[PDB]
Amino acid sequence: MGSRVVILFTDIEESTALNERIGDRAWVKLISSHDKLVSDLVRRQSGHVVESQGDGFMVAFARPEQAVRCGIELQRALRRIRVRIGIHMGRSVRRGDGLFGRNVAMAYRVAAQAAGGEILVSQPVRDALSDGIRFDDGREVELKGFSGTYRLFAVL
Amino acid sequence: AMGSRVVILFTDIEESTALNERIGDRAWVKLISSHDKLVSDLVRRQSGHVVESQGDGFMVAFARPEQAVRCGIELQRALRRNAEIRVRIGIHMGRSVRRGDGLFGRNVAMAYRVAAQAAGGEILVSQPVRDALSRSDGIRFDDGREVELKGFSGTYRLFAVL
Ligand SMILES: Nc1nc2c(ncn2[C@@H]2O[C@H](COP(=O)(O)OP(=O)(O)OP(=O)(O)O)[C@@H](O)[C@H]2O)c(=O)[nH]1
Ligand SMILES: Nc1nc2c(ncn2[C@@H]2O[C@H](COP(=O)(O)OP(=O)(O)OP(=O)(O)O)[C@@H](O)[C@H]2O)c(=O)[nH]1
Ligand SMILES: [Ca+2]
Ligand SMILES: [Ca+2]
Repeated sequence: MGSRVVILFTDIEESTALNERIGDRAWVKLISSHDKLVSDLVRRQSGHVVESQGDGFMVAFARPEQAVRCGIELQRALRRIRVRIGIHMGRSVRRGDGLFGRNVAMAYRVAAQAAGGEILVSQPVRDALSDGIRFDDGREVELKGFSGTYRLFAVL
Repeated sequence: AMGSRVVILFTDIEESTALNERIGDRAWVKLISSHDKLVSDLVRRQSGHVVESQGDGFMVAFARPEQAVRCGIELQRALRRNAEIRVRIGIHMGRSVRRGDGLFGRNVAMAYRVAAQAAGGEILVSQPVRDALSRSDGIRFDDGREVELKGFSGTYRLFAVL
């Protein structure tokens, strides 16, 4: 239920191991920096950071091309830690300043399937972008909490 | 040293995604709204603070470990009376850093992993929490079990509240 929204999750790979290695002082510095970078890039594509998960973010966009372009630019900027990015779209409930519903959970699982450095999108996102964006042929996976399988597409 | 000492409690609903898929978004939103208010109310009764939400769970801060455990116990009692959702609870203490409306640092991450280890319906606490509550006349623990926690080297003994 709810309004249609594109949901993007970012997540740092193995952030606990990282925190343990470099220590809390360096980690807070790092994540503050990362937060500012992500916020900047999200805003450039007219997105809004909805919520923090500590070593990652939940971001809302009106259009799928905005989300994917944001993901592309974030990976580019990081190459200048490894981050996984997943993107899904569908109706979700935007209540208080949070997002809820099965399509939020699905975006979350799509991000969880992504490798560090990868941008993964669900089939609805892929099908909506058939403007400067190329995809692989997809991979079929089971997603925790959902029945059956889903084809997820990596951005090239 | 960086950070203020705090007791961190995480709650998490077991298999919330599958639950959401069963009951639908409308009923889910109503359910988690009710859950949010239940947790918030019980937390404030033990002088705690809900720091942040993880959708189907919360990060909560307490000054004292007795407060966190009493809260956990009361929450499980409330959830039993209500019953269907099962909530896992994990508690750890140490210094952590506040940034915005969230807590950061290895001891937050540790609390998170202690919670992840807990079964639905269970309260697990780390060894420092158990040790801090040795003298308590009301709080009782089991003998503990050794685990390894993602992101951390070595092993850690975790204790269930009885
Ligand atoms: N501030 C804040 N931190 C959170 C929240 N939810 C989770 N965390 C933190 O997120 C971290 C755990 O993230 P994970 O991604 O599971 O851990 P990881 O070590 O990165 O492992 P992988 O991503 O699986 O490689 C812990 O530090 C948690 O304390 C939140 O809502 N707010
Ligand atoms: N609103 C909100 N939701 C979050 C946040 N972090 C994670 N989530 C949600 O948390 C849910 C996934 O939680 P999990 O505990 O991994 O899923 P689960 O199905 O309960 O699985 P188990 O706990 O392993 O049994 C998804 O619905 C995510 O969208 C957050 O910061 N804010
Ligand atoms: Ca991570
Ligand atoms: Ca859960």
